[PDB]
Amino acid sequence: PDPAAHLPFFYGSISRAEAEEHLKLAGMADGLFLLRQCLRSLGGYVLSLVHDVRFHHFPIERQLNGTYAIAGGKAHCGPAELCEFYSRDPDGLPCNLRKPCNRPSGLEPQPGVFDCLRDAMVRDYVRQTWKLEGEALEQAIISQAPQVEKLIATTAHERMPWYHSSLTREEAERKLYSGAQTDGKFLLRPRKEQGTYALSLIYGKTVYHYLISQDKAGKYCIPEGTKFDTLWQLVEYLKLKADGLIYCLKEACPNMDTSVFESPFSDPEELKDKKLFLKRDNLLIADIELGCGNFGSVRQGVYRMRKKQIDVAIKVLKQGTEKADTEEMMREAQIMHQLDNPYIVRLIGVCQAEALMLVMEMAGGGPLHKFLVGKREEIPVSNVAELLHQVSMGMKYLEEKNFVHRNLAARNVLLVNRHYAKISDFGLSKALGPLKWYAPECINFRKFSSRSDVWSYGVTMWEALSYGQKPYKKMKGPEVMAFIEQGKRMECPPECPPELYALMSDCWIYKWEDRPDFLTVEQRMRACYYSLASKVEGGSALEVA
Ligand SMILES: Nc1ncnc2c1ncn2[C@@H]1O[C@H](COP(=O)(O)OP(=O)(O)NP(=O)(O)O)[C@@H](O)[C@H]1O
Ligand SMILES: [Mg+2]
Repeated sequence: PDPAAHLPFFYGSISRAEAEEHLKLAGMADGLFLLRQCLRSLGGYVLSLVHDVRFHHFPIERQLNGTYAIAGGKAHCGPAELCEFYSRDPDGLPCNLRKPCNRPSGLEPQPGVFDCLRDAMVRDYVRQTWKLEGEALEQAIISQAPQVEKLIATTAHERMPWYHSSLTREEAERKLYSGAQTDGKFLLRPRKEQGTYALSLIYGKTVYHYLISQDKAGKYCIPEGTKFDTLWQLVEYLKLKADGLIYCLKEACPNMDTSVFESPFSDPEELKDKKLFLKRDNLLIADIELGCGNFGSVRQGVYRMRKKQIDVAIKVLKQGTEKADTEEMMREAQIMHQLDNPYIVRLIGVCQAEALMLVMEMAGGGPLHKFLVGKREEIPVSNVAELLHQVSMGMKYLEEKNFVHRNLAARNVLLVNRHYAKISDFGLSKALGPLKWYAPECINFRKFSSRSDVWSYGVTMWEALSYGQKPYKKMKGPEVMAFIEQGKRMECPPECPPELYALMSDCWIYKWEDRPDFLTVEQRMRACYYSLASKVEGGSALEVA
């Protein structure tokens, strides 16, 4: 949601009185402070502190460049950085921010109109921009909301269908009277004054005009007072709440960073009749490897379908069976054939010809650990957090599908691109028979469960957060087993935020029953991730180009 949602002292959209109340009840001490959302400005806040037993409310606007600042004060990249700053320097206020009035018990910020407005746009943005639906849309959103908002805040209004770049009041008027004179028909036209446009809309068969003024901060204003960062937000806002408007806005009067939804993010089946076994004649295989591992080798190739030719990855040699146990293998495959989720390497089908081949979705970016080695200066942490979050989305999926992985590890997290990771080889592990990814009970009692995987995710997090470093480097066999029992876990990676190491730690509880399940893991990894996805950027083609 809000880039202040993680802040333990942020209360969301509470009133000025509610605010004072929480402070009153906290000790009215000098330095007591809380943060909240400005009911009148989109993306803005209000710093509320106590000094000499009296309340002080400072509004915090969001400049057109993304920083936050109290009028006359310094600019800050975010609520977090702002509060961290004034805590060590009054720089204008009655006194430094000292004891924070953290939210009581288990209360969360009070979601308001801007939070609701924000989701709606993102939602209708992906649905719109990539015609996605169902969980697929839900999966796109949950993971890319951070990136989608940025897009929404940079999309030019000149783009929107309701904007008319060269219209006069008289014309717009006759353009609105020219057709379906329905309540809510509207358009926007820029007025002469720099940063001024007019909202022209129909109500009761009559056209109404509303000046839209732009202030010094650039924020767009409605006669009523509410401010927005762009017209589009203002428009969607008036679409729900119609303050100052004679009627809610309705129908319109018409006239770099690779995201995850390009290429097969969605299942290959978008009109089916898919069988488990494929025809070797529909499969084109190369004799050139993409690497190999414990099981067979991986070769690239293409697969032709009734209407499409897709690119695949063939893991030649699954292993092959010697007895009527080729049925058991086929049992698993049957199940895997069902698993469908963007963050997982889907199984297209199996084919038995010169060998027992496993055909999967193409994920050519390579393993997560190879992609991160030596790139600590290239790939920002927020970017790694994003991948670890995608990794838990597939894991939470696989867990609710009662399908244990058994081999979660970096080597098994495959990248489609910089911001798209897929989990692979989920199942082939249990086909036959450096492996410090297993939980203690996997080695101690042959026990495998989603809880067992949550441990491997813990290890994977480490592998990634420490940019491709081998787990428990100075060890191998039992040395680890021992190391574990003695209550020792791996150290917190350099430049790895506390919340992650905290999550990672909970992932390494010896009693699997105490370890979080992926549902909880995924919630936590998201909150962490979202908050990290604010601090601008670092390295490569990020001129926001
Ligand atoms: N679906 C795929 N698309 C593209 N490359 C793949 C795919 N699956 C595997 N690879 C490549 O093969 C390598 C991984 O080898 P693989 O045979 O999958 O096992 P591994 O991760 O080395 N170990 P393990 O699964 O534990 O036996 C990676 O470096 C990938 O580049
Ligand atoms: Mg693998």
